[PDB]
Amino acid sequence: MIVSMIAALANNRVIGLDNKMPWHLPAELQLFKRATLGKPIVMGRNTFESIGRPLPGRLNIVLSTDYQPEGVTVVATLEDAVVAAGDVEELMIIGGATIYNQCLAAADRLYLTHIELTTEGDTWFPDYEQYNWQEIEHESYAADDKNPHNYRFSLLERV
Repeated sequence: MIVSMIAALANNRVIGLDNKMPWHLPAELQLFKRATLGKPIVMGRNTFESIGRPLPGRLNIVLSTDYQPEGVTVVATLEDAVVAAGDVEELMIIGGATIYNQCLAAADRLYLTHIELTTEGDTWFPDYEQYNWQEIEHESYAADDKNPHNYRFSLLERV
């Protein structure tokens, strides 16, 4: 099975400020939807509670005993996530920061929406530049009426 991580990042890896993403870019959710639909998604407790429900069309897996949200798979490790996902090609790690940090070393792919934006931050996507990657693909998007920034989607594969 391929282990992938998916995130939206400003310049220099910023992903959070004061416990939220500090930008408007509704397009990221479209890209997120396309990249994740029909796949297992793996997320931290905080991330699941932020979303406030399991996402339809995906196997929702939460990393975390008594924690028993209705109809959601809970596991304690990434390896456990892989076992619970079964015989599929790819598992999608959707955050948050702690999960990203812990799983980077096991990631085959990164699905990154680079938002062209310099922002204050207190939380970063892990420094993946410490490893070697090829870009399988990219898509560049112009800012528009709803998305005030330019952004580029990139799929990196580990080498």
